[PDB]
Amino acid sequence: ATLRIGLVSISDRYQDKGIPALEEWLTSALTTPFELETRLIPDEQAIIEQTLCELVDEMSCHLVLTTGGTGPARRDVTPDATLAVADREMPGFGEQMRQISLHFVPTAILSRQVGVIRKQALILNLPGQPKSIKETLEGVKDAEGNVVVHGIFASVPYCIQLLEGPYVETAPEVVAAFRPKSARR
Amino acid sequence: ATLRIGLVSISDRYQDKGIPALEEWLTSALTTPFELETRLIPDEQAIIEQTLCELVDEMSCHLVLTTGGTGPARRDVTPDATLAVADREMPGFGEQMRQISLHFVPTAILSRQVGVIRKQALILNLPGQPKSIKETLEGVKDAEGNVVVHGIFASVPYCIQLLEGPYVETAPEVVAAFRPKSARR
Amino acid sequence: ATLRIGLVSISDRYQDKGIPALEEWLTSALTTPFELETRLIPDEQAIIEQTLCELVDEMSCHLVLTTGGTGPARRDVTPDATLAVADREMPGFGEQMRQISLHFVPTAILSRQVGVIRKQALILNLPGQPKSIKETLEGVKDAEGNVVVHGIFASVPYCIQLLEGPYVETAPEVVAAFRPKSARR
Repeated sequence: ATLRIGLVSISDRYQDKGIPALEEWLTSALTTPFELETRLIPDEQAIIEQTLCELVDEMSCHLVLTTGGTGPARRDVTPDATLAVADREMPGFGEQMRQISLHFVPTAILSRQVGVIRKQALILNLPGQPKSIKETLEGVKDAEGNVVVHGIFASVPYCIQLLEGPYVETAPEVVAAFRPKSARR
Repeated sequence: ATLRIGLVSISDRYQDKGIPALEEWLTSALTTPFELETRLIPDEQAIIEQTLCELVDEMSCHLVLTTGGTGPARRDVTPDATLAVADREMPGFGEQMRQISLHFVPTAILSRQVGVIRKQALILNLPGQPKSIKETLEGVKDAEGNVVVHGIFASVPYCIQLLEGPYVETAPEVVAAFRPKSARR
Repeated sequence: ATLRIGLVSISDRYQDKGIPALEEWLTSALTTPFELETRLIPDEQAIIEQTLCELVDEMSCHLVLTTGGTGPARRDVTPDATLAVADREMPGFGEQMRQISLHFVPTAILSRQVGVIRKQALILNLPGQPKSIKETLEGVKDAEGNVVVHGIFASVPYCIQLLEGPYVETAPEVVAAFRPKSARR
């Protein structure tokens, strides 16, 4: 089936390089069909919450990716809005996004990004910078092209499948989609 | 003294390889005496909560290890039941169990396992697969037998001691029990 | 401007090597001016909460560092007091303090240390032992002096700046203060 993905750029910071960066990476990473629902909003908690609820409840998105507003400054409230609309928390996503980003963002531990589930959709908070967005998703390789640290998207296809969503496949040259034998078609 | 351990297999998934796998590993790892209280239950939150409370409060277990029901799927509610009966959270156990399992489970970050304390007992959530159960507890070694990443059980004996429980010792060939000079007998 | 730092030793454990160890390290690490507000208190939750509130609200501290009372034992309640006075949690600080300390404290995962924000101040919980206090802050190097794992203080100057505090600089021979081009003066 077609995967429906919501993309939210919290433009609190123009070149909203946020949406375009996600569109570019996803188009390169996915081999199965998908459709996008894009939104550009300010860093105001109530508006972010409404936007996430609109995309999951009304637009029936299977996956929602946000960019921006995840730092320590008082204005940054994307993770707060994300936890507020969640039905269940996925601690490993925030933890590992920070371990992955320790490789390309010296102050990565200052981020408060989370991954949560609302209904049957997965919502992940990503950085605002395009380079950081792609490195978090795809991970880190060496000069030869070998994977040193797997990206966060390597576990996304299987998570969507466990949430009873569409069967998602990726281009291994970009990112390999992990899946146990008891889940491969 | 004898260590009392509760083993809970949330058979929501037969071969309940869960209880047997824990019995096998513990018997090999511990050099001090222990007794087991085993339970096989469905993946229903209220039943898991009652079982954990029965084992800690009524059976006076010092340590409780659970297997199964820790994924993102809505049915999986072991971590939810565990947090519900907790008096205090131990964040490092869930975090490090996921770092350890990143070595043998490609999608390890999808787990929501926790470690908590209820009264004076420690409760840890483990995977459902026998191989993953043992690797989390014992950690990872190289072909030579050298420890690359210490297992989660390396810190369990000292934690029980700090919780005023029995003095627990392990077979170093399986797993070494860490303890500061100010705690060694 | 001058950075105001509160130092709290939860002497629940004399040689309160806690305050002195922080005074020694900070004096060596900082190249910009600072002033200290020191306190030595027992491991009693209400007293720790009052002390943190006194230092942030009344003494206008930009940064507060605590030492001691972060283990699993029931008496240890520094992290509980810290979360109780917080306006916002910084998950990456607790997570990374535990990853850093995995190098010098075998049972590092037993710690429940957190990093939080109250008003515009950052509060971080550190170990009780002087050696562990300094290694957490400065990180780990090799025999040659190369940084293998960056200390937690490498991200503190930038965090204070994002919280609208004074411009803090450090001696790179001790610890380098990370900062993006869009923040360097």
